[PDB]
Amino acid sequence: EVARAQAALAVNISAARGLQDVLRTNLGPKGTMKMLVSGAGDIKLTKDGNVLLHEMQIQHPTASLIAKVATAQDDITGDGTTSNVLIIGELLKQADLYISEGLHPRIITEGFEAAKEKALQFLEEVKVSREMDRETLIDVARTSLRTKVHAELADVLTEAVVDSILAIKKQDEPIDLFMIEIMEMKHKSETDTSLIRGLVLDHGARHPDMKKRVEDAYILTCNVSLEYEKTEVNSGFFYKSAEEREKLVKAERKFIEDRVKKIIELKRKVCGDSDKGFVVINQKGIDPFSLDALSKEGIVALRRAKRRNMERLTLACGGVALNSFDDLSPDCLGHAGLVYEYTLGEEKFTFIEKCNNPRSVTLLIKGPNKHTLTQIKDAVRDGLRAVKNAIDDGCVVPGAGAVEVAMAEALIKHKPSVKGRAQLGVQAFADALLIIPKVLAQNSGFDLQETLVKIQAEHSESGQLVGVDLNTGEPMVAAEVGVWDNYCVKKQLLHSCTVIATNILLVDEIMRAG
Amino acid sequence: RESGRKVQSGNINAAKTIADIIRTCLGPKSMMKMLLDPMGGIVMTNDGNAILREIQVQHPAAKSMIEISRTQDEEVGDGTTSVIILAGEMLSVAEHFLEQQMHPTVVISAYRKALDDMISTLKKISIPVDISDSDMMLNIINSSITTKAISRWSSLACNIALDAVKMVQFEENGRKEIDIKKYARVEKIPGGIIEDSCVLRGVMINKDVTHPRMRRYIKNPRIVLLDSSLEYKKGESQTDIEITREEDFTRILQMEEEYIQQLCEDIIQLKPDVVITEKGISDLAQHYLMRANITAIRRVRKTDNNRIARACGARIVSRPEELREDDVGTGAGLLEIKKIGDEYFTFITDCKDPKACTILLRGASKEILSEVERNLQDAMQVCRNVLLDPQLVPGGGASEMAVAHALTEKSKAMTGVEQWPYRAVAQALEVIPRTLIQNCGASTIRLLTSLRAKHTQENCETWGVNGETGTLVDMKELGIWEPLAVKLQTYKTAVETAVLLLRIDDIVS
Amino acid sequence: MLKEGAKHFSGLEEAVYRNIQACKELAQTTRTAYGPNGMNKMVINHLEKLFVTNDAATILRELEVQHPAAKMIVMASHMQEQEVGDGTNFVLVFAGALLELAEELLRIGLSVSEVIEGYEIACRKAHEILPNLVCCSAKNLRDIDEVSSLLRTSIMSKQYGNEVFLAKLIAQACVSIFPDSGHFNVDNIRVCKILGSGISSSSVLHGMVFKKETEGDVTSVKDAKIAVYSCPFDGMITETKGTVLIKTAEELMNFSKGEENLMDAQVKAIADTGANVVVTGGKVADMALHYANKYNIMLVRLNSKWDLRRLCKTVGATALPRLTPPVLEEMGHCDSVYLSEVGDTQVVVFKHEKEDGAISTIVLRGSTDNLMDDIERAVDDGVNTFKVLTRDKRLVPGGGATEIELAKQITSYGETCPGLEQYAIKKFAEAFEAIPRALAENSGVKANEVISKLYAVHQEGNKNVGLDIEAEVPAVKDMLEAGILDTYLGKYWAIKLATNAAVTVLRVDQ
Amino acid sequence: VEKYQQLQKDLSKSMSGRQKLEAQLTENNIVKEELALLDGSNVVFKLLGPVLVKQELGEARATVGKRLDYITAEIKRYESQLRDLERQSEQQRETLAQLQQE
Repeated sequence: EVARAQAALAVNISAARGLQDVLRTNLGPKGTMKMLVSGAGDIKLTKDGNVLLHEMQIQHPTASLIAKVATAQDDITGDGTTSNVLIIGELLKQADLYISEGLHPRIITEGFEAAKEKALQFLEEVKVSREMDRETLIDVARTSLRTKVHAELADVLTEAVVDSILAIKKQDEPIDLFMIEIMEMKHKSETDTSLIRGLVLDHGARHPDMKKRVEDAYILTCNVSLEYEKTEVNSGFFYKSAEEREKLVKAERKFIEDRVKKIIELKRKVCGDSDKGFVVINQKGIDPFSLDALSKEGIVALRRAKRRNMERLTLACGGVALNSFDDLSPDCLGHAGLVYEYTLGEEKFTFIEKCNNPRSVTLLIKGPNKHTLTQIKDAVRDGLRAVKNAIDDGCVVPGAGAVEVAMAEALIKHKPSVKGRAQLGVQAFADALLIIPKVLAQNSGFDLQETLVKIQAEHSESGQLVGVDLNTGEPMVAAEVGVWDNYCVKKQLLHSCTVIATNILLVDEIMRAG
Repeated sequence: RESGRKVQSGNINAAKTIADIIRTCLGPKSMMKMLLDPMGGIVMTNDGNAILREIQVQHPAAKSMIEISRTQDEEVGDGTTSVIILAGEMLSVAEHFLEQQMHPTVVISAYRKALDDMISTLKKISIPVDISDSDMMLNIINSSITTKAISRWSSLACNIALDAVKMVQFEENGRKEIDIKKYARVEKIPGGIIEDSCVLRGVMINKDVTHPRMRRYIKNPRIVLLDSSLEYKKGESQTDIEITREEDFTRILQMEEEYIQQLCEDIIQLKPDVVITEKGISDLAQHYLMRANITAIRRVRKTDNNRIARACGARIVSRPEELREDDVGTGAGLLEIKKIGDEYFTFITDCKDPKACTILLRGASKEILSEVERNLQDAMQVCRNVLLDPQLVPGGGASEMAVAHALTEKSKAMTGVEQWPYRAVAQALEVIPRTLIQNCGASTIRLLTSLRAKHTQENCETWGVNGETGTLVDMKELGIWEPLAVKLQTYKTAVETAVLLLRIDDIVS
Repeated sequence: MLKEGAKHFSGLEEAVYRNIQACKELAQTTRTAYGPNGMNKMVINHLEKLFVTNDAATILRELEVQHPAAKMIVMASHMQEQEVGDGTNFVLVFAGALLELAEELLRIGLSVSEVIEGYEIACRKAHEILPNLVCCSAKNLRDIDEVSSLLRTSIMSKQYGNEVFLAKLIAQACVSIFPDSGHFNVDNIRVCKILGSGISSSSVLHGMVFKKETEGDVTSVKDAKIAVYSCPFDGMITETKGTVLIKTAEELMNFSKGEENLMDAQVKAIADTGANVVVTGGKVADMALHYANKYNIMLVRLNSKWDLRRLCKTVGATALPRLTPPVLEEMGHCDSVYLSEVGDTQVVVFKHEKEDGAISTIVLRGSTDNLMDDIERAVDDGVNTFKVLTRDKRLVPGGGATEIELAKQITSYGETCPGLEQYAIKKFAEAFEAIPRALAENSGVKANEVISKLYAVHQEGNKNVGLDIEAEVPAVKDMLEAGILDTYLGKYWAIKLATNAAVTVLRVDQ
Repeated sequence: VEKYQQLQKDLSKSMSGRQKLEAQLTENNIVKEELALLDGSNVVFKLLGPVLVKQELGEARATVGKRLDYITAEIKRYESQLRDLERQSEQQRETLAQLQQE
């Protein structure tokens, strides 16, 4: 069968509320985390709109539809995902209210478009430039993490947040594709996020007394085997006949023993001095007497690293992907102003740091070693994704729904279309705006309206952006509050808001097909 | 087995319920359709065709609609979404009256008595467009390519379709086949950008060219099509026993060689350098072409050679034993194998045959290439439509309410039984107003009146409603245009189907 | 939810009600499980193997729940029993009654973030007076009576009766030799029980007890280097296949003949490797024995991993199956390697002892291991509370007697601070009486009887109860002045960890 | 594994001269010819044993008819051991393949 006429709509918009509902506080300092033992069945913990989407198994088609378009804006924002979900249903109801009143959804969709642009047009009006400084970096990083985690954990991380982004402005890079190298430490304590302007490896391998403190860092990061498979292989796995698998292994340890001697002069060519520290990093294992005799050379050596690490160390340390243990150039082999193999818990974590490139930069979170440790991780990365937008645009604006009322004050009063047919969609459009501040505040405190009129009146007074104080549920000017949206996010949202809320408003049917 | 008034009503239901949802998806203003699957597959489309695929049909009328849907899709690929909206109406209108007024037959003949009055009205409302003015084509094209809502780099490359298709317009059959699209053979270029995407003459040969097989750049020397019939003859015209032992290797493979060397000469005699030989090549046929240092390009496909037979526009050799430069390598010709982005691209150009031109498609990626080509595909189809009939017609209900009157005027005139089928068929024309009044979201019944009021004097000549403007409008003031080609086609198409399903009362296992 | 999609475990009832269910539902048995108790709670495995624990974990880790919060909060109880010791039952039992308060604040309709902070500032307000409620500390590990008291409340709040005798035993376990200066061996001293004798005969041995049977002539020296091997003699039966199975059927037979020469050369190599004790997780056999009698090495006939791993750990050894003559990467860490008969049973006794790095292996004895296993549970309470790593542990009165100290104040401080906040602060300090009530109702008397007296006695640190007759009527036992105290640390984590999850779990609508 | 190759020699064993037959089989048609082609013009001999046996047409006529039939007969003896050896080595293939992989 099929669902046509209104039925192609209701089920979609009816699904778009409880969806919108549960995460109504996933957001802002009022935001509340959710778990899943349900969707993927595991023990899971998450706060974000798009992120809690995918984790569930969502059999309602619309629930999967926003996840796509939200992910687009989710990428750069990392917050407002949960937000954009909320205004769309807030929009869908009014349009539904029109079709409930009765009306044509496409002329209603037609009613969004001027209003959207008018709001977009208003969005550059309301975008106020706070250029990039740690304050704007703080207040956006926290308001993102105040959204994503505790304002406590926000300001706990807001240091670590601005930590890496200082060197990405050294990169002059409006985005962070590195310094986003994050290490998650085994500890009891969540809150500890350690800035390392180099990388961290969990390695330093299997051997101590390698001079795990390396002041002159010369890094060979290699995939060469100082250790390797003992497993039976002929074609690469167990062969039908047994014996031909055997002839391979007797060249392994000999190859490894030889490369030890190759590192000797590779220590002597490069350094000749144990006082000049040399670092090997193997992507594979390393036999003990390798590291042991490599410890004899004044070399620390790290078996079994990762591709990012190799490259990040190739980057941060000015290091290498170089493949050999034979005598190589020290200038090739990268450098860090300091290197140490650090131990918290069981594993010895090499802190490599003051690296030639302060490019891939460790923010090292300690933690309970849980989904909680997984939880505290994902947010700060998005806390950046907030402030990168702040780094992106010059315009950083008061958050907590400060922009929303002024638009409804801007838009509706004079008809932005000067035309009711669109004003229909406009009146629908400018109601979507208000939910997030008024739903969070009323969740966090005093209501939508009696709070609205306070945010309204002060907007109606000033037109200045008075946001919400979510510490109460009452309005304040979100400039001073520090909760600060950028122009980017709010720019991006109407795009992700409208275009998805339109084409689905114009579904003329839905059918199980094949 | 399914039979009878059921299938009769079933001829209604299927084509009806098909056409029903789809008019909302018609028009530049269009109301999209959602799909879901028990598989979970979700589809948001204004595209009937794409819909017409993933949907299921448990009735062969619903199945044969897909057939006649692909008919217009075989033809163009647009208006298919439109054609279904016509007959689905018709059977849903005339039949239940007129089949309970008892006949398959009356409206059948009246379907023709419908088909002509359109053509009649078409000779008025459709007014000629010239291919000399690009915009005069391109405004239809700009309207046709914005149908799929990419005006960006499609439009400027639609000039290339406005050129390539128009410049592969050729082959008068004496009733003049020339109006056409297909002879335009798209180029695929990694790298470049639709900006620098521009026609070269004949057919630009991408397909078999990942690398030069034909020199590098050839200007005068003739690009030459050798077509089968290059296999040896060990006898005069015959073939005797082949190589077996010592001197047969000599004698026989020599017997093979002379006949081909004899075939070879006639190629070299017309001065080639590159020679493209499709299948049916001898290594004997190449090596004397190698003895003349004239590259013989072997075992390459037919359309590609027909592209090349359209690229220098030479023919394909029908008597490879007696060869002419008039046969292959005509004119001066050109052959140019160019790396643009990744791939070497053979350009066989300076075409004889009336020009010929193919769309150079250069995207940065193949995506930014493809987005253009898909809307380009509208132009090159509308180009051939402008080539077919170069009479631009006012869009919207301009043709609809026009023919409706003229049909009901033909009802007033003929005053027979088929007057009622007219008033049944003339009722089908109002779809576009209803479709557009839907897609604008206005009130039809006033605009129905107002368009009859537009016909009451203007005859709805250029005046339909355009839901995209939302109002009843001259389509000259909106510049909305289509060739009489595309109109009658789509018009006639479902009329045939309106006959078709109405013919069918019976299914038997 | 409302839709085809959204697989969700929480929200509405689930969030409001059903979370609080498994909150109070699991908080049920911990009401009986912390504070002086004998409470018999009979837990059998998927083996359906009879046991009774007075510590929540063996109940908790036993259980299975689809509630992640209830499945989470145990990790705080873990984090308790990880960082700390008895008081692990306290973790769960506290929050559950505290959590109901929030849902009744939701019966009031109070906002989450508003109830969230009320527990928290009050917690740091509880953590404010918590050091103010430090009464004594644990003066000397060297003082048995300091450690007995340390072990007393430990064992008590699991098992009240066996308390002091064990508390005198494992205090005289002289784990004091570990200064608690930042070194104490928890596992290297671990109990090895003796099935048989008495649980009063249960004592402490110093040096590693291994109840497993000595084989071979006992170690040629003491400090004997220790060959710890998974199967050095399993027999000469093949160790050699990737799946440890047959390749062709003729291999198992050759292991009978050259067994001698192997079990000669092998334990000869054990005599050659310097190990005068080779530890065989595989079977002892006569030829090994006979040759280990010629070579006078003590075979350790069969091994648990707990044997092996500890020997892999404490000796620095690596347990490996052997057929060929083996070698020592292992050697000893142990400076005295004994066969002693303790519990009257032959007991392999390894010994090396240091202020840091000693092995003092408590030898429990008793008629039933289902005794000592829960005894060890009750015993490990103090083994934990040994490790605080402040020797002077800033003891606050144990047994929840110093609760009402906080309870009165924070809730009086409750109205001090205002608003929807103040209730959660007031609610925060109302969850104290739970454990005493829970305990006093293990002795069968309500809180209000008891607690209004704890309200009447006001500022003591002294009064609390829950297994006794003084538990019943008077609401006066000294869970301070009678020798029951508890370190700031545990009592910190008692409040701290019971603070954490209760708030954090409140967020989830899924 | 030897199990793959084990019975294939015993197989091709019975196949070996069976193939040789099938040329003789073809030439048994030819000796039927060359017996029918010999009316006695030049002597006809079954060569059997290191002794040359003086022979006749009718002595070799049934014979070459018997030979051709018999030269079809060593076909079936292999056809016996054909599906003996190829089939059991078909089971053996998986037997010690995984065990040696194991």
